Amino acid sequence: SWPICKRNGLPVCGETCTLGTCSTQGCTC
Repeated sequence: SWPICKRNGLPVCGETCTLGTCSTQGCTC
């Protein structure tokens, strides 16, 4: 959910991607 990041559609990643991709491996903006 760019900018916000979400794995299964929930606030679990706790991060904000600014390049169209979460900093982690498994989450989806």
